Amino acid sequence: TYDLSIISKYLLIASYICSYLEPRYDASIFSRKNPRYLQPSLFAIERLLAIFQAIFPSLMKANIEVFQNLSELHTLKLIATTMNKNIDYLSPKVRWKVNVPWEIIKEISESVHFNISDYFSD
Amino acid sequence: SLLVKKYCKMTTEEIIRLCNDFELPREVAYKIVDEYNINASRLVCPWQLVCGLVLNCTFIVFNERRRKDPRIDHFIVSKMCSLMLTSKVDDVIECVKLVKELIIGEKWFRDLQIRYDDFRYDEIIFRKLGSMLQTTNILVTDDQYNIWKKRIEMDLA
Amino acid sequence: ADAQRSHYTVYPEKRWELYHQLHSHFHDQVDHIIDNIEADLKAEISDLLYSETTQKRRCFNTIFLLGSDSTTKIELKDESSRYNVLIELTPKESPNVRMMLRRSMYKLYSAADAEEHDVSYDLSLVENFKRLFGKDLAMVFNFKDVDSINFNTLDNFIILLKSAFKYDHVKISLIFNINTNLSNIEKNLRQSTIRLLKRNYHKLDVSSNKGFKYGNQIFQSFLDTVDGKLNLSDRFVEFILSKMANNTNHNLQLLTKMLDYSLMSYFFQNAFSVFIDPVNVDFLNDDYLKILSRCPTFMFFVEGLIKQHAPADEILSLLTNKNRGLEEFFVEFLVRENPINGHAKFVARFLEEELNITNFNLIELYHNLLIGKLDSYLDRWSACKEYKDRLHFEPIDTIFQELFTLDNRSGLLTQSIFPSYKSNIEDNLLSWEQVLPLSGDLDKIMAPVLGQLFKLYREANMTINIYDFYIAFRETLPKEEILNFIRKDPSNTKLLELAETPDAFDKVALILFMQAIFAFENMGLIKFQSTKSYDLVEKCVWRG
Amino acid sequence: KSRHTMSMAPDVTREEFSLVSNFFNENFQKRPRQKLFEIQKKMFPQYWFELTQGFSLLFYGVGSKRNFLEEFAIDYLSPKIAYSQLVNSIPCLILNGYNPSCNYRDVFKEITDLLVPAELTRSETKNHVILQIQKMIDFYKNQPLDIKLILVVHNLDGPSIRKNTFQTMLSFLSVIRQIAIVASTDHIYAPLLWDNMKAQNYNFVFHDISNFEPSTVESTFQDVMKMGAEGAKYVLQSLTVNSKKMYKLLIETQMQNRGTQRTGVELKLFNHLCAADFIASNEIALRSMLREFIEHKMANITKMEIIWVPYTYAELEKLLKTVLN
Amino acid sequence: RITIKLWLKKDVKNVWENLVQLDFFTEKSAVGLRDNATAAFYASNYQFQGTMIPFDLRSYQMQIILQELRRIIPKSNMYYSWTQL
DNA sequence: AATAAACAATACATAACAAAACATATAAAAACCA
DNA sequence: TGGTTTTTATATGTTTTGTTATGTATTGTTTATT
Repeated sequence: TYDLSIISKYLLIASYICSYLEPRYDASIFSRKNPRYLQPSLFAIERLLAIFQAIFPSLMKANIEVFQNLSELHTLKLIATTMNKNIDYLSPKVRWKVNVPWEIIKEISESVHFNISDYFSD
Repeated sequence: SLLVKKYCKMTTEEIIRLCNDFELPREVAYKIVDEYNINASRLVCPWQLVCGLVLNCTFIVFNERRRKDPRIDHFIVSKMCSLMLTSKVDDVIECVKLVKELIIGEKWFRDLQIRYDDFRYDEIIFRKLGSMLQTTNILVTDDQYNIWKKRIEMDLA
Repeated sequence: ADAQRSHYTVYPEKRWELYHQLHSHFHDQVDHIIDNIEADLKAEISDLLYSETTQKRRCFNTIFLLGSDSTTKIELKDESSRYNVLIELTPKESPNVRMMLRRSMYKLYSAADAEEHDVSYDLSLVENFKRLFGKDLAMVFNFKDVDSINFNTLDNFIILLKSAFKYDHVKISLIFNINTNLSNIEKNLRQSTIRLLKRNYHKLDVSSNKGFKYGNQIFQSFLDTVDGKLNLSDRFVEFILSKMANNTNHNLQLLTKMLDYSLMSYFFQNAFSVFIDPVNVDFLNDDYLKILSRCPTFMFFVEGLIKQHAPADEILSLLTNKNRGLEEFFVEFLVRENPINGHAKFVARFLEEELNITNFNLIELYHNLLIGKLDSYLDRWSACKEYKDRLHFEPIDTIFQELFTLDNRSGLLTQSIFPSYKSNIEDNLLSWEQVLPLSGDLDKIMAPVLGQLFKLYREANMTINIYDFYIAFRETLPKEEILNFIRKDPSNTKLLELAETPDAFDKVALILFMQAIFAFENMGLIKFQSTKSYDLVEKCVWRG
Repeated sequence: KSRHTMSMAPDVTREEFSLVSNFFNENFQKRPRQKLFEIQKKMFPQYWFELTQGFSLLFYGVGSKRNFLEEFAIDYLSPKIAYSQLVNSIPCLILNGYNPSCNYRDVFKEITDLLVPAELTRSETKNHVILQIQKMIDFYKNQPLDIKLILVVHNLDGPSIRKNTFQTMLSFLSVIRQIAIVASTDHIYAPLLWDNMKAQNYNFVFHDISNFEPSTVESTFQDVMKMGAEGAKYVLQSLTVNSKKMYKLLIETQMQNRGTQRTGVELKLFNHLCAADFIASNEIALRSMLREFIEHKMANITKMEIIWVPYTYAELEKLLKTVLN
Repeated sequence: RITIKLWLKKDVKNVWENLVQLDFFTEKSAVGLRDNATAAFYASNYQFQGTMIPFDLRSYQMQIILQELRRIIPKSNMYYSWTQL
């Protein structure tokens, strides 16, 4: 059962969503208006906070501690850069990706009482 | 529940009826017609937008009384909750929070704040600045306390 | 003038002293607690590094320090007739199998000559260390940040150390400073080497937050440093509950930061801070007497006074009609000790050893005390059920405490410590009126340069065309003001030839547009996708 | 896909741009700008008091802060602290982060010389940078608490300072009590740079400063297509007089028909056309002074044997009436 | 169709380790041996991405194809029905 | 249930391209012996 | 300090792979008749 905090826990649970998901489908199915086996896809920045703001219990707006736990998660090597480990800060072309298998995601979903198996649909 | 009975036009005679009771001056009373005419084209529901704009300007044109009397803030919304025959005060505040960001990218409100000189200004330039000398509202302020004082001690003697 | 050259150096209170006697005195309690865990971490490694005599004696001893912050320093015993050296290998110094060997042999070798009073930097020195330096060798490996290294390099590294096990005058010891996730580590390595690792492993936990043995301790030593001279309000402490829960690794350095900054706020604005010692009663003034009046518990008790005593001639006299009795009405309630501090210290040591309970947070224990939820606090062990009546305290509604208190009733240290970063930027660019108050008449009829496109920048698509955005940008600029602006100056000549040109307005727009979108790249708001084409860009910044 | 493009824009030369840009940035919103500058001036005693606590002060906000930091660090703070400790005042070491040529070795070589060389620290110089600063830290834990240095780091998200081996270097500097760290960033993703490890070493606090400055110095290193159609605009101004004529005959029939491939001309007839006006002797004498148009990438060729100019339809008639005529 | 110990997840890795160093599998894009020294030295400094994805997702490919297994595995073994599809 | 015929709606093969993996090169930084 | 080697940043090239648009071919849908 992983050490990380609650907002960082939901930070992990949004990062696993773009495993088998692509930008062609996500904005339709997560509107405000199976690759469980396969290798994970590539992120960009702010697609996290696109999904993070949606799935959090207007109740949150300050994102200073949310930006804190990203590079906390970068030191844990649970989400790593596609390129070399140097310039990833300033938004040049940098793609991100998870490195955690499905089971540790599945326990950490129920550890914060959040349901994830609904949104994975072959 | 007149606010949820949507898709009705508030004509030029109809909208000036909706603002002469809330005591709007001629500067904004034409502007409400001006920006409804902006938003008569791209609307979704005409009842929600027409009331959301009239509250925040009365929040900013009557703030020389609103910051000096907290009781009239319920008075202005409940007299519209009786006028629009709303359900409760839950849905009406949901409107005024909504359209406020929807009018924050326009021109005239950035004028209407700085034309009316209304706001208070030196608080916000010290709140957003992160001043250690900003007002902490664990207190009641000296004016409102003196408003409390002169009301009570003359009620006393 | 010189700003394009990088890093050029150049060589160009009655209230605050009462802070100074309080601040450092608190900080003597801080750092003395800091060396306690510093002596704790240095102790528990040291005994466990020794006295472990295994029977096979052909295996290194490994130590996994779970939960450790990758900065844990270690001291070693002297242990004469044998040198004991420390090598540290940072993932920055882990490029390959090769230089991980070569720098590490270099790092001990200079450490070997300095104690000794040409050679080759590989394992050749390791066997001849008996002859090269006399006494034997016991090296230790402070792997600082172990999960960032490519583990096959680490797995190939430890097989290289396995070959050194046949010389019998050298002893190896490995220190694995993981950040977390021991189960992750047994996944990454080769399984043939885990069986090499599993001879004598020790899973010692080192965490700053371990059952709150120091978290509840440092808040406790905070309370006695401010004992009786202040209070801690309910909305303040829940901020300390919520925000400190968002940082798992180092609460203890954070609780020093947000508390001491909170104390810095009190001394900098509150005038009654001088009166926390009763010797300062001679500094009393009518200006101090005027500002005491607007306290909420002051005026509420007067409302309590009139309804209790419907005769108000006494109450009117003790108002500003008198001033000597008026301050005497204040200093009646001046010395209020507020035993919620002492009642906390009463119950803190109790359940620590009477019921002997350790999984508890003293701050919410102080917070549940502030509402009266201490009964619904002890329930989570059902062990104070024989003691809920003797550890009972109803929090009394104390009087005049709003002058000696700390609370984020203004949202100050919410803002200045945890700032809503991209919220405050985006609020600065849509509104701009509450930040900024001949040519200023143009400013009252024209927005500033950065913000005027921002309203259309919201109203633009995901990927946008450059020129049509400028075409929309030219709509927001009215024509008569610019020619009034470009012809404002008769003194300059070089501008004035541009001022009389009939296409000056459409030229000065693209100049001004290429100073603003030029300035939206260092902020990272807009990214130039597919360079040397730059016909379309991408906007990442959304409102939320 | 009929898209309006930056090529289809009324362009502006070098001296025309920068002068009228200098007019706006010194006369647009001048009165409210110093009106802001007087408002924030009262915060200056508050910064002095907190900075005694060794707090790494960080300034965010829209607009450039470069002028504001240099007023606040140099003129206000650095003699005020020297007077309040009791002689030259406190040394200011700025770091221009917008200058990409900042390294970790050179600035730290300044630092240990800016700081005290009380011991032979060149003996520990052997990557020993983290090693040499660690021996600096533990000695500084047992010294009398007084600031001897204030450093400024402008544009902390800059192109070299945001590199990760440099960032951790500054992290160990900030835990020392003797030095005050007053820096500013401008990025919207600046708090992606720090975890709870570094901010533990940093203990950052934040303040907003938004004066909507134009960033004069910070615009210089940056470039867009203002800074080729404009490139070969200057080479033709210094060549032989015949190259002007053979480009004029080139530009006519290449604009007889955007300027794309299809409007171009075959090599044989163009040799005959430039033989018609007694200009091209043969293919070699044509091609050799056509390689000079090739070497400065002033014309293209694709396949008829089509040579075509890569500039737009609007650009070539601008090249017609101005420089060729 | 019939008593055979189905193994776990945490143990097949120990068998999976020998199978890749028995060269029955290969990594997907892995140039094995460089020709000379300075081409190999240029591959040593290069930090890799396949280690940065975990052990159970390194896309391993095949050295010995399925159809050839039927010719070598005798029919007496029970898995002979699985050589052919 | 089958056949036929007119018409509409969908799928398919490939063209054109984008982007990521895979690969090399060299000047500037940065260690690093010495 | 000082030369020398090693790594990194910047820059471009190569091959595989996956997405999308579109004109043409296929397939479904309805109605009359056997």
